[PDB]
Amino acid sequence: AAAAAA
Amino acid sequence: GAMGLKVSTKGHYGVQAMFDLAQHFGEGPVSLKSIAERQGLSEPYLEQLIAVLRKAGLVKSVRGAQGGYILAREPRDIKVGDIIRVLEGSLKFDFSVTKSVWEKVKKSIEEVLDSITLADMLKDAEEAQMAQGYMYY
Amino acid sequence: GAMGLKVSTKGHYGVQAMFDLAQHFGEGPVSLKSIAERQGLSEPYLEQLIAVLRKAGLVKSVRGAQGGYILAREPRDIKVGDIIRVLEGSLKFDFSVTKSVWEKVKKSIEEVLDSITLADMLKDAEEAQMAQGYMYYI
Ligand code: NA
Ligand code: NA
Repeated sequence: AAAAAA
Repeated sequence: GAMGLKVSTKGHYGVQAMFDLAQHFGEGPVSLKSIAERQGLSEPYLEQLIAVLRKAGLVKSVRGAQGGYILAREPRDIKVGDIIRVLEGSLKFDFSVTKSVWEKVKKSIEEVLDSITLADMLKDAEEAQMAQGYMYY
Repeated sequence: GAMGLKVSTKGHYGVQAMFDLAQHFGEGPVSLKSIAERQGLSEPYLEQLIAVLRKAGLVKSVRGAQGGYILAREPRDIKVGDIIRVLEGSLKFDFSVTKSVWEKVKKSIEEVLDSITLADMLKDAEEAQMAQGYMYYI
């Protein structure tokens, strides 16, 4: 859950 | 994970559905139900997905009898990045070096996804899910 | 973003706070309030962040007059990826080529974030926000 796409 | 990247439902299902269509491109149209069944996807979600992909010109509907859906371009002309781009949608200046780091992350993702086409995925799929005489491993 | 990458508040604030500490490393300890003020961060959120970074050995507390917080390693020995790693937490096999694509995305992100240290960010900060005589812009 630190970075998501898109 | 390590960096804790999470992929959205829409990216994952969007690419899964487009790849399933790639796997059936030569054989012709398939039904949405068949895609949902093979890929373990919810039909209502898939129908909404497909509608956008159709508007974008990535998939087309065919009347037929055993009609259904097919890719609207050849797999070699569809980058994974193309699919993702379709689905996605007082004052003062102070430069943020932290933001520049994320811009670099974004760039590298864009580069990976633009470097892979549905045709590349078809080739990889063949190679990785094969069976052969053990002496050839 | 065209690819729709979203950065979590924890990643963004984690790196911002660590970078602020890097910017003050030579001068010594700074207060959490000062970090929150410079970076536009909520103090309660920052308090909780710093607690984890402290347990991880990335930052340390000092008891001085100018007490407060400092990096616990030199900026050249802290990769952005290290900070992100700290903050982050009937059967059958069927290979998914789609998942393999995401694995490639993950690997490339890991490569970028491991390639940048807080010292690199300090260098970039100096180059990008500087001022000079106009004839020197090439
Ligand atoms: Na779009
Ligand atoms: Na962690």
